Amino acid sequence: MASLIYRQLLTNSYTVDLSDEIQEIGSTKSQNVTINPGPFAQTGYAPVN
Amino acid sequence: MASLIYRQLLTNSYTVDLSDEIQEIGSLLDGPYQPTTFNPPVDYWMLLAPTTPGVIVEGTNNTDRWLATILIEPNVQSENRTYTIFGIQEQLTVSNTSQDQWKFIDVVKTTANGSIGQYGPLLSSPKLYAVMKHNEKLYTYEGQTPNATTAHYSTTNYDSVNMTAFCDFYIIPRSEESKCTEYINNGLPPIQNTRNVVPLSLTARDVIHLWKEMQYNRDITIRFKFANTIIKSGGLGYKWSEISFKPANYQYTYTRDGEEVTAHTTCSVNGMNDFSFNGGYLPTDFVVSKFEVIKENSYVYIDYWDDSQAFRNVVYVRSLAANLNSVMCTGGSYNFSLPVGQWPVLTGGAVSLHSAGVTLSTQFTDFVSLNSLRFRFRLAVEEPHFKLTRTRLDRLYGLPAADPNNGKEYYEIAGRFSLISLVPSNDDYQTPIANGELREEFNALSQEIAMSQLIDLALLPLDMFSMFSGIKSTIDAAKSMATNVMKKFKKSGLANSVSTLTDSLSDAASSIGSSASAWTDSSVSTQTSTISRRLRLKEMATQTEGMNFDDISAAVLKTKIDKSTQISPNTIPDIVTEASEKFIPNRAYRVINNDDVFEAGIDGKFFAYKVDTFEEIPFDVQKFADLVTDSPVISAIIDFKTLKNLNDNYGISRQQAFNLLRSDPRVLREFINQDNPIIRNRIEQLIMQCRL
Amino acid sequence: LERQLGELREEFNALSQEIAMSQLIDLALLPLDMFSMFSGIKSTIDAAKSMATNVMKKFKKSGLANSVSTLTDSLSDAASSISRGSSIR
Amino acid sequence: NSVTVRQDLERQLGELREEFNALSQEIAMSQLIDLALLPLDMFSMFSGIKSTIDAAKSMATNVMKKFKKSGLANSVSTLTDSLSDAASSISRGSSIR
Amino acid sequence: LPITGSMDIAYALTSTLCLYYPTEAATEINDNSWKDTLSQLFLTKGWPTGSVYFKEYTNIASFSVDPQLYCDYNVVLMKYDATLQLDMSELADLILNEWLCNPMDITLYYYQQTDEANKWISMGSSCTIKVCPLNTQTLGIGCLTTDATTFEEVATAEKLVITDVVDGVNHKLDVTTATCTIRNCKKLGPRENVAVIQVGGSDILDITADPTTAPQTERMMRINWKKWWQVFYTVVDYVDQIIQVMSKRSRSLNSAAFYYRV
Ligand SMILES: [Ca+2]
Ligand SMILES: [Ca+2]
Ligand SMILES: [Ca+2]
Repeated sequence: MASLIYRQLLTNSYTVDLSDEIQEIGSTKSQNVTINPGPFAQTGYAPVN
Repeated sequence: MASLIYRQLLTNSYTVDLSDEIQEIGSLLDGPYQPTTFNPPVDYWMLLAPTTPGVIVEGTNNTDRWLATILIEPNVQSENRTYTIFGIQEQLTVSNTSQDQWKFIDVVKTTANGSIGQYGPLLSSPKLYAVMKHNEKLYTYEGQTPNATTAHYSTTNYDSVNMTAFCDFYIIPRSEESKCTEYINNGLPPIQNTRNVVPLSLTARDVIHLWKEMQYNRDITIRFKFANTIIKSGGLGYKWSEISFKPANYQYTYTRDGEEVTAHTTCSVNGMNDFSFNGGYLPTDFVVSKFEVIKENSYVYIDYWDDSQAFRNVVYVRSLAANLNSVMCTGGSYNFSLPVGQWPVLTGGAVSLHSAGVTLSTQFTDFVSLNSLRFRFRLAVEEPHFKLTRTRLDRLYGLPAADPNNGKEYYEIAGRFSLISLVPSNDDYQTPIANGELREEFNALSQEIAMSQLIDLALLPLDMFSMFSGIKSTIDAAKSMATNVMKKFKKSGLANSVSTLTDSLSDAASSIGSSASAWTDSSVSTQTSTISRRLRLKEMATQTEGMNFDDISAAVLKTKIDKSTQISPNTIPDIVTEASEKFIPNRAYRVINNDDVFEAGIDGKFFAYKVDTFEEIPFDVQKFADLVTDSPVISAIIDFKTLKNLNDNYGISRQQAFNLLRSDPRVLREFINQDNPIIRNRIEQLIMQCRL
Repeated sequence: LERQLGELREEFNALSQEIAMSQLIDLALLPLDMFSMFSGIKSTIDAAKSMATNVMKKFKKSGLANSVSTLTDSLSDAASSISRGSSIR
Repeated sequence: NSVTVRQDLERQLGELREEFNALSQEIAMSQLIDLALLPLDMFSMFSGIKSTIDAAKSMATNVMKKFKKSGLANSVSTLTDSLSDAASSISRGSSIR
Repeated sequence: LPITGSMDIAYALTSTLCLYYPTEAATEINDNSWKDTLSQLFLTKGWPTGSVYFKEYTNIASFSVDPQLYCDYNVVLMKYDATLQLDMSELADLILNEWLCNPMDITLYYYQQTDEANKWISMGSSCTIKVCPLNTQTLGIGCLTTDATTFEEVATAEKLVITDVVDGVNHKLDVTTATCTIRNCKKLGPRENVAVIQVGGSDILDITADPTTAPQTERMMRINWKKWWQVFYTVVDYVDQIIQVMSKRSRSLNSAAFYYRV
């Protein structure tokens, strides 16, 4: 019955460790983000002495 | 009720696939290594990450072939470039058609005084090369990434070939050829997974790594710094190629409440974002390929060690936590060496480091390996913005890799850490200041368990939390125990039998008894024994009444696990699986049908009797099969022989007989407390049958 | 990628004939669970993924899940709405 | 591209509890009994919560993480350990009546 | 435990008093034997010789540095200055009430205030407290956690401070620990041992940080004055009333300290 929520929240707590492992390993292996350039070219002045 | 643990372990095993996927992602590279000359050990891939244009490596058999590797930046026309190869300067004509991939070319000389040849084109964006010398052939990679294959060359005396090398290196055994290919064709993993972190020469000879709790709380000051790889590209010098964070290391000393603590730390950042400023395509336009900046999505890891009792008592940790302060990392200004015109400058960019946990690690040095603690800090960008003068990248946020130290010798993070390490103390004193048989012991424990309290425990349901919440382990061990037990439970014999039963039922859905069911697939002895061996799975299927043999087994398993002092976390999964598959091999099951009882055991003993008078009746195998197919099956905790003995020597009431036949925990405990020798003997035999 | 699903629908609708009623009732009695349902699948071809999670990802979005959520929300609102009193048909 | 946006301060827990208790007025007995009979599970309990919060970083996982450390979890652990010790023929204490 | 009485039944020399006074009082009195004179007058009132102990403090701010009240009954003659209302209120809140204090290590941890009864009490030669509130992710709100110059200043070279920040939010503190110590103190209730006599202006002591309450307890007295001799004669002549206003400490036990008892 409605107490099933408490009983399940106790029983299934072992998944907290899986979540923590996911978090730590994901932090360790977060790949580099690519800042994609916009459509517009970044052309500027020429090197002028 | 206590049998629920087996059902839950078998049901929730699907999460073992998630855990295994995470562990596979976890799957270490040995390196990097300083540029030096050495003999490559056989069966090992050598991966090479170059940093500056030139000859990456030069190795020769000194008998018939002299090989070398050359790296050329892209966007170069056909030019004659000079290189010091094999200690001999030579000029070669080469061109770089590609515009955004570095060209690796192997150089071959079949004779000492011959003419050089170029082969094995490689267009790599991650700038990684690979080599092997095994199977009487030399392996080198070829083909534009990610389509990079392995090319084989024949150079005699393969096991006695020496290389002279000039960049960062990694060693990856043959079996990890797939990992080597993936790394070369897609780039190195984040640096935190490297063994040496920093080059640390090639001295890879170092070694890596009742119980009483000891606290070693301390105050620490983590002093660290950043390092850069500014790799200018070719041409007139108007364009660069890479400004990247590399791991840095720092040794310092500070006072820690009286003791001069000399410490060593290494800082490495992960998750940076690769900005770029492509100024165009002219030979004299300011073009930049990859400048990496750390922002909210990037972490920074600092491994810290010191020559203290606290840090030599870190082998086994039961609790670890830190509450370090937050620090500010501001960026310096990096003036580009533009040949002509105003000099662009990468000035500004601040971030804030705040603690986000701490875990054990292993730093390395040129002579020894350290058992360090890894502090992971989340980032937070702050008001100082970083600009790229003489361009249009203004008002950007984050800390670039130009000059993260901003001229400062070090960044300091002061705080406290608290750890509880376990030390193996066998006496009330002598606290150390540093850091078949199991089955027989488990069986021996069976002789010191109280039966009434065991029945109480068996009535208690043991869920995932209850079963493993009372066993205390190390920080690394306690994290993954349900996963470990399930990993083997889902492969045990009991799981296989459950799967086979389900498959048989499914196949039948599309004959000992009247009807042909997968449940009922001396002749009578053999048939009843087979049926009972299958009925053992009725308990798992949850189609029983009263107590269960596996309820008793689960209770005994929990009691013995709590008692034992010689059970390791890596041993618990095997013990649990063995208990589930072996405890109480001889099981008997009864079915009651309108004043008639049919009881059958796995050992081929079958009885049929009347509920009221317990008088034997000729067993009817067909009726027994028909009833046991669907009607609930009661575990015969008190078998027919014991029931008849108890009735003869004691006046069982009608309610008592009814409850005993139905396996009533209440009546069973009632008789145990009354100290009935017959029932106590029966329960003792059941317990003692729980062997390994 | 629903063409494969449609062919599967046609395949499944043809297996209704090949069913035994008594054995079907036995299977219905047997409590299929997260392990039993997917354990004995035909072959588990190379590197079978987390099939249970793959199934649940769409199961928790199916219409049945929405109906369960709607029922729970309705019961919660009914328990919450003393004030409405008689504002439910 | 901007300075980190500081998450808003949540609430004072004392006043949060006060408001939560005050909500007991808006409860109907019969409907509450129906809701109690309905077995709330990991799905039903959290399905209709927080509307449609984007991240929803496993709210069930957060609840479980903070729940297994609660006093109720400790009491369950102590009961299980006591039952195991009793079943293991624990040496009964002098005043363990 | 329960204490049962009766509402019809007719139920039908061993204590010490300490008078704390400012230096200027003695300076104006200018009689080397004035303490002995007051002792003899207290004796006339019924206080055996040696039962009254006279303590001299130089200023309210100086006396506020760890006030040391060591008699069975304490009376503090506090002079009034219109520029020291908050200082007088802080001293009265410190002594007239009982605080359960624990040490605070600002340089390591962050701190918050649990409820309305909890505050931070800082004492020393010079307390210059600056605070920075933090959010759930440990980032400063209106301040940078690393740059202490941006912190918000709640005290300035104070001998005594009773700081009250918003409850339930972590704070980072930059209190000058060299010349000051700050403690996390929870107010338990009233310290009946001590009474304050404000010898000066208006009644201004707000011993409750709550802005809606400025209760005037029976132990907070006020007298207009022009001669310290007259003030002391008043205290001696109405000692009975002052003692009747006060009561013996009910605090079960705290850190050991020196006392002047019989
Ligand atoms: Ca400010
Ligand atoms: Ca003050
Ligand atoms: Ca407050």
